[PDB]
Amino acid sequence: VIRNLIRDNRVVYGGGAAEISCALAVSQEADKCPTLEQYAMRAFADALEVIPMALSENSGMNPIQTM
Amino acid sequence: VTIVVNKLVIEEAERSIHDALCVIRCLVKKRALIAGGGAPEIELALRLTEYSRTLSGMESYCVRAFADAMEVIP
Repeated sequence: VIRNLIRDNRVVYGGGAAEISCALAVSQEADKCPTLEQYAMRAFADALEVIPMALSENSGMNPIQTM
Repeated sequence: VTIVVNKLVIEEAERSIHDALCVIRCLVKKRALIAGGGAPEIELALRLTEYSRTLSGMESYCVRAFADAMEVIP
């Protein structure tokens, strides 16, 4: 954590905030790829949600509603 | 009003006139037309996925499945 901040002080908000924001960008950009890789890009969005959806599950909350 | 017009060729003609009346009845109740060949099913699948991003709760996962289901027709 210290070595990473020394190599680059730039950081992203944790607690699942980064994964949920990237999933929106990946979903919108999937519309611009007219090819069979489009279904994989949407799958990348849903796969990104599993990290934050797993945190709420381990804490004892409704995953999808909190997601 | 009555419409006077092989035994099989006349039967399909009655179906041809009934199906036309059904389509003509559709334009009456709904004065509009839409493209075929899976055109609305893609727009319905595309724009509903946009709404699911704005909603919250379980509706996003449910409305998204409603959108992906329309893609089976085309």
